[PDB]
Amino acid sequence: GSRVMVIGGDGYCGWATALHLSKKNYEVCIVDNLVRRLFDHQLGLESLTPIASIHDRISRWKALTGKSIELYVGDICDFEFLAESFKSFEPDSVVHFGEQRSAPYSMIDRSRAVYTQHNNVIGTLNVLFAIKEFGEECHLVKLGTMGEYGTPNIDIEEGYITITHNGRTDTLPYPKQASSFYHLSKVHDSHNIAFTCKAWGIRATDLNQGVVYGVKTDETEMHEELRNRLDYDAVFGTALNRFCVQAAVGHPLTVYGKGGQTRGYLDIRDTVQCVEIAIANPAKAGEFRVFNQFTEQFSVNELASLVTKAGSKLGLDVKKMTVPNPRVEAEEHYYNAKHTKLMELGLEPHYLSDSLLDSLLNFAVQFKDRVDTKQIMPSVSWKKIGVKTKSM
Amino acid sequence: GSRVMVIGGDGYCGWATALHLSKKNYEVCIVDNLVRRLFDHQLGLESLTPIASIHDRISRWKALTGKSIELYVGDICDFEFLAESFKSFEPDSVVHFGEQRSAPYSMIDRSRAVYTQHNNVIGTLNVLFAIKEFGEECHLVKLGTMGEYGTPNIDIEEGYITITHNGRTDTLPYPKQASSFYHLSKVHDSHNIAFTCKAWGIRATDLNQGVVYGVKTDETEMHEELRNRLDYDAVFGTALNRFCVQAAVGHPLTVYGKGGQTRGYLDIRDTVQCVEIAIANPAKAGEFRVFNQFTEQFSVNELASLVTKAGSKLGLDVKKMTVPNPRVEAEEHYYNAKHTKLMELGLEPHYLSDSLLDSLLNFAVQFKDRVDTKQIMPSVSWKKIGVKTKSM
Ligand SMILES: NC(=O)c1ccc[n+]([C@@H]2O[C@H](COP(=O)([O-])OP(=O)(O)OC[C@H]3O[C@@H](n4cnc5c(N)ncnc54)[C@H](O)[C@@H]3O)[C@@H](O)[C@H]2O)c1
Ligand SMILES: NC(=O)c1ccc[n+]([C@@H]2O[C@H](COP(=O)([O-])OP(=O)(O)OC[C@H]3O[C@@H](n4cnc5c(N)ncnc54)[C@H](O)[C@@H]3O)[C@@H](O)[C@H]2O)c1
Ligand SMILES: O=c1ccn([C@@H]2O[C@H](COP(=O)(O)OP(=O)(O)O[C@H]3O[C@H](CO)[C@@H](O)[C@H](O)[C@H]3O)[C@@H](O)[C@H]2O)c(=O)[nH]1
Ligand SMILES: O=c1ccn([C@@H]2O[C@H](COP(=O)(O)OP(=O)(O)O[C@H]3O[C@H](CO)[C@@H](O)[C@H](O)[C@H]3O)[C@@H](O)[C@H]2O)c(=O)[nH]1
Repeated sequence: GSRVMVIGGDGYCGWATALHLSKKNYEVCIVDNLVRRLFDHQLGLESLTPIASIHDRISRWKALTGKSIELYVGDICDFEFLAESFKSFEPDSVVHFGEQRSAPYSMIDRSRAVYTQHNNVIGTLNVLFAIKEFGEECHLVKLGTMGEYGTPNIDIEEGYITITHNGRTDTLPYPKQASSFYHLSKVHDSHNIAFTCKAWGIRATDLNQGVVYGVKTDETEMHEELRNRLDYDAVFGTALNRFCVQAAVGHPLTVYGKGGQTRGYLDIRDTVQCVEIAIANPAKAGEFRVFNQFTEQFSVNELASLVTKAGSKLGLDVKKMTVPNPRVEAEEHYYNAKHTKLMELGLEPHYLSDSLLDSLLNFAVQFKDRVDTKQIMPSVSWKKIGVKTKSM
Repeated sequence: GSRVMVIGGDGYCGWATALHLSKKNYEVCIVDNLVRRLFDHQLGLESLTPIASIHDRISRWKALTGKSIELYVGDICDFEFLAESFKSFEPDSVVHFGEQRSAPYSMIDRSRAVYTQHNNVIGTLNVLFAIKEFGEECHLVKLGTMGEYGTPNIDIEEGYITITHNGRTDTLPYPKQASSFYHLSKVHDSHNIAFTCKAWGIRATDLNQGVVYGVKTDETEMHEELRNRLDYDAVFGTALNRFCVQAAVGHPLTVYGKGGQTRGYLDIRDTVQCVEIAIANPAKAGEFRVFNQFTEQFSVNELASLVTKAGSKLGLDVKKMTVPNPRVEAEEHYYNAKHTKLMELGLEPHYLSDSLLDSLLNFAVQFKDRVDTKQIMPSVSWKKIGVKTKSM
């Protein structure tokens, strides 16, 4: 074999997924413009883990396993490039990870908010048109986000909700309430994809994924050149990974505001398993499936406590600090999100464990010398965003 | 005064609104790149009514009344131009009509679908950033669309719905189900604006307007150079206006599919009244108001019957025809949309009448010689849309 095009395959979730699918005997290609690497240079950021070039990564996988992952380097907003890549590779499934995914990045200034929405929304439209024109039976596996739902006072469902209003009943798309220009772009993508499923018969699965944690997967650990990236800065780093690096270097854990912000989380090992399950059990023609892709819910305060306890077993004397919240969001809220569809399809989750935290903390300790502590604290305000292009 | 910037003020709703606000003693400017006129040239379309240039329109208003409407000609996706215009004029309210508004146009080909979403979504983001940066208390009056809601099996509310789910209650944004790339772009705009109201304290009113009919308003009838446009082609023309022109030239009324498609409608005289009411009674800081802006619901079959009856009084022997539907939409559906907010603020509606139809039909008869009958039938298919840029 089945052929899979992994858009955004040089990135954190995409690289792990591309190797996993190749190991599982799918024919794989990666489509990526490598702009994520340019943003690191522009903002003065760097991965905790040293990573190899995409060309060296692919060459190493071939040297170890004999399998060749094809590479197409270009911007999916350039339709000529996307169309040529689709016609060259002929995918049966497309996994779309190729978007600007950082909420803080989308809030840096007007230019970055506009870039986020243009890049994300137009790139996704181009993918839909390429599938329609060149391979209409191709299944689109799209990375959405649990952030599309916001934090309502009712249970969050997997994409749809059956409502009885004024004596009539209907099943409708779940109301969306995004809290950054990045999260909004995903809501726009999901609405666009749903329309094309109905109008054109597209088959698609929206994976509304929770926050991912971890750096190791079976394939990326096979050789140092296959190593994945691990972000810890305040722009691309996410909560748990950030807390583990902070603990390792002796920085107090950065709890934003009250710390009651609750979200779904999952191990990167489960990201790759879930994508494979969605590919192996495809949506039907005209169907827009929505899966809430996470394994456990945690508040920021709960994460801080877990990291503190794991850190104590390693002699790190972890401390916590309250950072005035750079974001506009609820710091105490109801949260009960449903997640059963992937489990019904066979997901065997790796729940957060003492073993995982010990391994991740030891990993951060091993590379603590590479950590730029100046990038730990957040400097991007949701309220103070302006129009001048900022230089960090 | 009070200062109002009318983005899209050379267009059908915008020109009528700009003159009305100027007559009502607001200081007005028009911001428009005139691209709508370019699309007419590119597609081979023309207004039923001959219209003057925007410069001659403004000069005539000044010659008649002594009032000067300021003009800024540029693309609001060019932030330097938008920012300079905002700083020059200093608006207290911004009315945003400046978007690609045709559903068929958005479905012509990939390039037009992408242009629609980029132009509309990025232009609106630029307006939000200009308000935040240069005049944070400025009230945004945005034209959304009744099409954002689609045709659910439950009553349609004015933007929000209170739901009880699994024993908890909350008031949430109403689920959106758009049916063209144009309608989707409005859903994206509404979600973006709602976020900025919460994050930045923006004051905004989304006017989800129904289909507009008519060509005359008090101000545009004061001199021939002030005349508004009246579209009848299958790309920019809308149902009632199209049926009146068809009746006048002897073309059978073009009912798409079964004809049970039901929508809200309103007279252009009410469009201008509603915008003025929203400006005179502004949203509060941080509030995202949503008004369903229409006065009556009609199915396409009902419109066809009304035009046939009015046409009989003028000796036109109106016929009807069933056209295989170019669109993907429900042709028989429940429809009960709420519309009380504008009435509570004082709206005095001009309900569809025998008098209005007689006047509109007589108007079409007066200019029947200008009608290009080759543009009456639809040639844009929702299902057959492709990637090659089409020449019409
Ligand atoms: N990291 C997480 O915690 C997390 C959690 C939930 C969902 N996801 C989702 O998974 C996806 C991937 O996230 P990630 O953390 O791997 O991001 P990443 O930034 O590491 O990877 C994205 C990749 O896409 C590429 N890309 C971006 N725009 C492109 C374009 N126009 N053309 C071609 N390539 C382009 C980038 O160069 C990069 O290699 C995103 O949709 C993200 O929202 C990630
Ligand atoms: N016509 C209707 O029946 C109807 C019904 C409901 C809602 N509306 C809404 O009202 C608004 C105006 O509709 P209309 O019928 O007057 O359209 P129109 O096409 O006659 O007017 C739009 C105007 O906006 C200008 N414009 C477009 N993109 C621009 C840009 N990037 N920069 C500057 N100017 C730009 C165009 O040149 C044009 O003069 C739209 O939001 C539309 O969806 C119209
Ligand atoms: O040091 C930190 C970092 C984050 N937070 C809070 O933790 C929550 C999660 O934030 P973060 O881990 O930064 O994730 P998101 O910004 O939600 O984004 C990530 O997780 C989303 C899951 O929906 C994906 O959509 C995005 O692409 C991905 O970047 C938020 O309430 C933050 O304010 C803290 O309190 N302290
Ligand atoms: O000759 C015709 C034209 C239209 N229709 C049907 O009538 C309905 C209304 O279509 P139309 O009048 O073309 O309006 P919309 O495409 O809905 O768009 C207009 O009205 C919307 C109101 O929401 C605005 O958002 C848009 O900007 C504006 O172009 C639809 O079901 C059409 O398929 C026919 O049956 N015959």
